[PDB]
Amino acid sequence: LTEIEHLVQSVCKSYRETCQLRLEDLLRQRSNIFSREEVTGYQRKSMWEMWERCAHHLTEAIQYVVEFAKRLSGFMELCQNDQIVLLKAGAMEVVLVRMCRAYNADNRTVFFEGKYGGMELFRALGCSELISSIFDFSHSLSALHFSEDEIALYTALVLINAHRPGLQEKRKVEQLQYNLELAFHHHLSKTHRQSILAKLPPKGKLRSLCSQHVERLQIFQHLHP
Ligand SMILES: Cc1c(C(F)(F)F)nc(-c2ccc(Cl)o2)n1-c1c(Cl)ccc(N2CC(C(=O)O)C2)c1Cl
Ligand SMILES: Cc1c(C(F)(F)F)nc(-c2ccc(Cl)o2)n1-c1c(Cl)ccc(N2CC(C(=O)O)C2)c1Cl
Repeated sequence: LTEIEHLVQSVCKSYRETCQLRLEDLLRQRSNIFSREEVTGYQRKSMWEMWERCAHHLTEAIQYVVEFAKRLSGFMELCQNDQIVLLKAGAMEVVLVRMCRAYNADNRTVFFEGKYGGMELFRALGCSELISSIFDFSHSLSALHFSEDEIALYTALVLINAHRPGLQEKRKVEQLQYNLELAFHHHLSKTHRQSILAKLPPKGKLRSLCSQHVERLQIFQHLHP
């Protein structure tokens, strides 16, 4: 009951130490929305510049996930090859999940470069379908009203996934996965939140979305290296 409770707190500590922005701030900033003139300003940027901006922000967000993983008890006990495979396959998925905190379902806006703005902010990039999908995903995750501890445990499980192709110690990643699943379950029971298990996105949906994402990202990169 303490080995589990300590694991839960280890994941929560690691998450807290590695998220960029406080939930309190993001909710506070909800009134601070981009003006029409400011939105137009973003829409008038070249695709090259918007891509440079976004790629930079995503590189940063991914770096925090690497840090999150380094502080996850058990992650660093895996062999380096497996660490890398998990990070390569899961970090962007974690970033996508983390972002639901910065998404406002009331007006379908996201916190971006200091203010809240809608889908249309990213028009210069010319991939409305992908962006719209990212917004839809965020919207449905935001309906769950994830707690900070729930985000920590859920994103830990996004990352520690034994089904990633390329693992050399699959059984050891399984052990960490199952311990985290039990920790998640234990924690939801104590908070009377077991209902959210019935409400989580189908695991493939997150893979699917981030595959579409990486597909477009590889197009961006071979356009502007
Ligand atoms: C693995 C890794 C490491 C670490 F910890 F291992 F040094 N640091 C980063 C990192 C920091 C900032 C960014 Cl951006 O990435 N990554 C990392 C990650 Cl988390 C995700 C994807 C990729 N990609 C997609 C490409 C591929 O699929 O080959 C390479 C990489 Cl390199
Ligand atoms: C514009 C874009 C692209 C694309 F299509 F250009 F690749 N991908 C994403 C993305 C989000 C999560 C993942 Cl995973 O990918 N965005 C995007 C979106 Cl839709 C919304 C907000 C933000 N940001 C950076 C800030 C933050 O770090 O919270 C707010 C970004 Cl970068």
